[PDB]
Amino acid sequence: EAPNQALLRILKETEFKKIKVLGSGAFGTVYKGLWIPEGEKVKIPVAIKELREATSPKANKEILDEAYVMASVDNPHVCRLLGICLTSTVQLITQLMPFGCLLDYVREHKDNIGSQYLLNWCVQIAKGMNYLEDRRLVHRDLAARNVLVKTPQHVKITDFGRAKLLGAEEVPIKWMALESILHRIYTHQSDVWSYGVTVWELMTFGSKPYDGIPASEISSILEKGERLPQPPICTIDVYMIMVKCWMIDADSRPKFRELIIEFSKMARDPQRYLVIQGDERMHLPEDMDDVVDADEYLI
Ligand SMILES: *CCC(=O)Nc1ccc(CN(C(=O)Nc2c(Cl)c(OC)cc(OC)c2Cl)c2cc(Nc3ccc(N4CCN(C)CC4)cc3)ncn2)cc1
Repeated sequence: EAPNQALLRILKETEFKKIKVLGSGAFGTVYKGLWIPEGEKVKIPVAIKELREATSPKANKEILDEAYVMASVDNPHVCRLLGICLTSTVQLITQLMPFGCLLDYVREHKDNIGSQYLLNWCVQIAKGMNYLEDRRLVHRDLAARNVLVKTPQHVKITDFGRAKLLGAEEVPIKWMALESILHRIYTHQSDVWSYGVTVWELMTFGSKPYDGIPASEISSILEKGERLPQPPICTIDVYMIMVKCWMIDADSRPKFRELIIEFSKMARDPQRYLVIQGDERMHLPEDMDDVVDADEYLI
């Protein structure tokens, strides 16, 4: 019933300079790059995604209707759209997240990740999801891979390719609630499950969930009542929370609002809840003169 008032911005190819490739695909390629508004006299670090010059007519809509979604969100913990460019290929411009994949990050720095950092991440992702909740929105594919590191302190949620309005009608599996796997049913509560799994990924420094098992069986497994194991670093209090997420009755599952709160609690005495060897001996980090961050651009 509410009207989507989101502004969608068109940019000119001359306002942005592609610098280097971050990802490549049959679908297209994504560039680390910069964008300079014509008036603005500010440089903004962007990720530019450009569909391959050959364009699939079905394919093109595919990305627009993603940009439609991104455009509709404004949040600290949600990767916002900067704009799009109607070049012969259509180019999509979002905010650059320099450290990239959270999944990768924790794999690359498993030795260096503070207990506090993880708890911080957990919250932040909960703040993210509780926002998508508020905006009546269901991510439908939450995973460690789909969270992006702007800076170690800050992460933002991403890849709402599958996002749908709650109750709307129209496969990781491992991250997907049981309700979903049998019934293709999705809810915020369904997302809470995939949140649980996400936390597990982090608390195991980026380990594969259910490693070994073909995704086929999982459905049965969960009926039996089995879930993932408690990670080594995890106190029962943290694990206990993850488990709550994995209940079959989704009304028993916690609310992203609650999770924010509970991890926020634990955020304050990190070492009370995560045991990491040498916790307090760990720390994580051409002409960038006029450069500014997107989060700092709000016309
Ligand atoms: C670990 C899995 C992974 O790398 N996922 C992943 C990698 C790279 C990108 C590129 N980015 C991106 O696609 N953003 C983006 C865009 Cl452009 C659109 O347009 C539709 C939509 C959505 O959401 C659907 C998203 Cl997320 C991207 C990346 C970054 N930062 C970034 C920096 C570096 C790296 N990187 C990869 C790993 N090597 C080792 C180091 C460099 C990755 C990402 N910021 C903004 N967009 C997307 C997803």
